[PDB]
Amino acid sequence: GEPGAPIDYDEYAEVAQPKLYQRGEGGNGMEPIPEDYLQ
Amino acid sequence: IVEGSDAEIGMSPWQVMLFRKSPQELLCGASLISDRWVLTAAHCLLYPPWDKNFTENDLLVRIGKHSRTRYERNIEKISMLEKIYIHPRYNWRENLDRDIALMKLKKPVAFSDYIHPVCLPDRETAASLLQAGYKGRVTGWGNLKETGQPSVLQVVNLPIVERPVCKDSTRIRITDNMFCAGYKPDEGKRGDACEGDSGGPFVMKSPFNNRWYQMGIVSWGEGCDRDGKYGFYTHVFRLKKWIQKVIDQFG
Amino acid sequence: FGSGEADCGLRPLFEKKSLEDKTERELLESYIDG
Ligand SMILES: *[C@@H]1O[C@H](CO)[C@@H](O)[C@H](O)[C@H]1NC(C)=O
Ligand code: NA
Repeated sequence: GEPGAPIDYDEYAEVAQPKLYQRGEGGNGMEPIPEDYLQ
Repeated sequence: IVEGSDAEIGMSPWQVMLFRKSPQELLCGASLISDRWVLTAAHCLLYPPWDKNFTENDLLVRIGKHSRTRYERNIEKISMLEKIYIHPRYNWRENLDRDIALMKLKKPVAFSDYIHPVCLPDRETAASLLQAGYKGRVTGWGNLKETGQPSVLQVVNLPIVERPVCKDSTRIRITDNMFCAGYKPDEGKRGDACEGDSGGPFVMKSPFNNRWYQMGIVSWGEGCDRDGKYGFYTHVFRLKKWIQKVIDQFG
Repeated sequence: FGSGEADCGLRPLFEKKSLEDKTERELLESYIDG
């Protein structure tokens, strides 16, 4: 029941790894969209 | 999404697919917050460790989608980017602090039964909902497991985790601009976001006004669906002041 | 632009029709610090 996130505004060796593909998986099986959009 | 299920039609009308023009690829999840403003993670457009740096002309946004792969004509719509706004204090070097970016579309998107924006939380709504144990909803087309890819959009409900538990779960420095979510081993159930889901929305339904608010952005994790590890989400509400400075200046 | 657009968070195929999705009950029923 504790606040998992503070309720204020951001008045302004180990690296986090984003949940982002790295080995080209985002192109698997993708059906080509109309060429008019590709410009 | 690990341990999710198939989304229902129109269950997530704010889900956007950030899409690479050439090669045609899925880049990231994203969320629709207005007629021409899409929220995503900053590392989807700028991640130097992997030499990622996309400009507005490289990318498109596909709104209203369900299938990951099929071009869904007459239902999905595809918009172009006018400008990208990455948080000025986004730090990719250590812990993806302020992992957030905005994309303004060239032309306002037409809403439908499958294209609809999500709300951003006010101080009152955020305070009552961002509490450990309360469950939000994560959506994406990413990996179904860490150790392959769904045919349609995936949804999983995950609980907010206490900050002390998030801090102790990893050696990486946690900041106040992120929270973590997922089940503990004692809780039995499973679920997580995974690579390909980042930039997508963590949303919560308000018991006050029946609206959906986006509380988080899929940012990072250590593997997917690991006992004692949790996925980390950009804390949208802490950054909401910046989000508004961009939509009021350049709106 | 505070919380967003006037119609935000209300889905055409659910809230605008008074229909629930299949798992949204699980979300509401977690709103209990127990
Ligand atoms: C990303 O690319 C743009 C070119 O449009 C460049 O001006 C900018 O400095 C780059 N940012 C990096 C490499 O961090
Ligand atoms: Na886990």
